[PDB]
Amino acid sequence: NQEDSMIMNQSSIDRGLFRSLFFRSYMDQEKKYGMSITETFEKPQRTNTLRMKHGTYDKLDDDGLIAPGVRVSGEDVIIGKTTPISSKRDASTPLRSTENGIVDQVLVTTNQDGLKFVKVRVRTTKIPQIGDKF
Amino acid sequence: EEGPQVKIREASKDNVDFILSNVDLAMANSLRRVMIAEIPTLAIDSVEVETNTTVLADEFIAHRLGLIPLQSMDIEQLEYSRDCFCEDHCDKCSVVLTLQAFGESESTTNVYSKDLVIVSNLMGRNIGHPIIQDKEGNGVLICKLRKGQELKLTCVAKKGIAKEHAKWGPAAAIEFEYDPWNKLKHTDYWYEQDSAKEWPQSKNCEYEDPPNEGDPFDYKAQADTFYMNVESVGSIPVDQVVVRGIDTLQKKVASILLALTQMDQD
Amino acid sequence: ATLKYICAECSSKLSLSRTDAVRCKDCGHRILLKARTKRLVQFEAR
Amino acid sequence: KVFIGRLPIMLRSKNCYLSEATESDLYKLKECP
Amino acid sequence: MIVPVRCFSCGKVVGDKWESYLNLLQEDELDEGTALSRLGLKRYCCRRMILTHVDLIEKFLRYNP
Ligand SMILES: [Zn+2]
Ligand SMILES: [Zn+2]
Ligand SMILES: [Zn+2]
Repeated sequence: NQEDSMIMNQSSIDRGLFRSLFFRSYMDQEKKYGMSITETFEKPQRTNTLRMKHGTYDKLDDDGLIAPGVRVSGEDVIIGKTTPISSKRDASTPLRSTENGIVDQVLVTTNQDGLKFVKVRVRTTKIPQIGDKF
Repeated sequence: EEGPQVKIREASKDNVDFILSNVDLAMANSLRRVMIAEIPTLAIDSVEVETNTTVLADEFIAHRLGLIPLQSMDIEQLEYSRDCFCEDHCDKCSVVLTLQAFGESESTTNVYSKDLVIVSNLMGRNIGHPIIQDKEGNGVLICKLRKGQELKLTCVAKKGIAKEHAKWGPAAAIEFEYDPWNKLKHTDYWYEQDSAKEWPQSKNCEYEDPPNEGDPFDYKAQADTFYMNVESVGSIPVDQVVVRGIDTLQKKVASILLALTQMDQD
Repeated sequence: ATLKYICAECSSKLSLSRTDAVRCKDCGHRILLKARTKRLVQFEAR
Repeated sequence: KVFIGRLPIMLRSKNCYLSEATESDLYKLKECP
Repeated sequence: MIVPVRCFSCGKVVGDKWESYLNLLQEDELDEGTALSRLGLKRYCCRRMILTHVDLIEKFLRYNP
C-alpha cells in the first residue's frame, strides 16, 4: 500500500466489492452510390476479392450480425458488410482487438434515406485487479 | 482432557463463543485461518443460461448463484470434479440445480434461493440444498422481474475451498482476542490523557484477573486462553466450522509427514 | 417455433429478409432488436 | 405558410415532448425520469 | 440493484434480510438503527451493507420488455 497505492481485500472482490459492467457500441450503415450501388450486410467469403478480415466470420449469422448471446473476443467479426466495385471486397467490423466480452444487444433500424443502419453492443464485467485505480 | 482445553461460553446454531485454553497463539491463529479459508464446502460454480430477460445481466446473476450457500454436510463424501474421472462432471462429483421463473403476477415476481431444484441424484446425502434461515423460508432474493420476463438457468455445484474463491468459504467472521488487560504489553495504547479512560475494556476483561499495580512486569508471560467465536453461514453447522477446521489443519500437517516419507525411499 | 427479430416497444417476435421493409407488423417504430441465441452460453460462477 | 429549415431543439424545453410528460410517460418513452 | 448476497467484508449472508428490513421500517414503524440490530446485523461491515444498498432494480423493472 506504500506510495499512494493500496492493498485490497481479495475475498471482498470475490463477494462482489467494486465489480462493474462495461459496454461498448460498434455501429455501421449500408453505404449508397447515386447510381443504385449499395453495400450489404451478409457473411461473405471468397467470391474473387479475399480483401476481407482475419478473424472468424463464423460467429456471424446471415443478416451479417451476431446473436445477442454470443461470447466474442479477439478480432472476431461483429458485422458483415460488403462493397460492390468493378467482386467481394469486405467492410465488416471486428471487435476492438484489445477488448473481449459477450454480445449484449443488436438492433436494426432504417436511416432517414431508408438504409440499413445497425448498432452492436458488447457487455463485459471487469473485476478489480492489481493495477486498477480508485 | 489432555492438551489444549476448550470451554464453550455461549453457543447456538449460528455461533460458538468458546474459550480456547492452554494453546500456542500460533496454533490458535492457524486454526482461526483454516476455518476461514480451507474448509471444503459446496457452491454453484458453473451456470448455463438458456434464457434471461431480467434487468440483471447474465454473469451478474451467475456471480450471485455462487454466494447462495448450499448444503455441505456430507461434502466430505462428494468429489472434487478435478479428481473425478468423468469427462467434465458427474453425480459423483457434483450437484445440478435448476431455476426457471416467469413473471405472471402483475406485481414484481421474486426469484429466491428456494426455487432451486436439484436434478442430479444425490445418491442419498445432505448436499445441494439452498440453505435457508429466512423466517418466511425463501432465503436470498436472487432477483426480481416484471410482466413477461423469463429466466432459465442450470447450475452445477462442485466442491472447492476459499482459497479457490470466497463463495466456498463457510465461516464468515471469527472473533479473536486475548490478554484483555494488556499484560504482556503486546500493544502500546494511544491516548491523550488516560489509557484506561479513553480505551474501552472488553467483555473478556472479566474472565481474566485484572492487573493491579505493585507487581513487576511479567515478562515470562506467555499467551494462552483465547476468546473466540466462530459464526457460520449455514453450509456447515457452527460446530463443524470448528471441528473440520481442527481436522483439515491436521491432515494438512499430516501430509507434511507423509511427504517426508516418500522422500526417504528415493 | 423459432423467430429472429423483435420490436423495442411492442415486444413481438417478428423477422423478415432482404428488402421486406424494416418495420414491425403493427408498430411502425422502425427499431427492431435481434433476440438471443438458441446456443446455450455458459459462465464462470465467481 | 412557408417551410424554412429545421431547428434542433433543446431537450426538456418547452417545445420538447418530454417537457410535460410524467413519471409513467417517460418510462414508457424509455427516456429516464 | 438487488440486495448484495453476503457482506463484502465478512461474508455473512444478507440476501434474505432485504424484504424483512424494508418491512421493519414501513409496517413495524421502526428506526433503521435497530431495524438492523433486529435482523441480526451486528458489526458495521454488515450494517453498512443493508443500510446503504440502493435497490435500483425496481426503477429498472418499471420499464417494459
Ligand atoms: Zn465426476
Ligand atoms: Zn412493432
Ligand atoms: Zn459483514
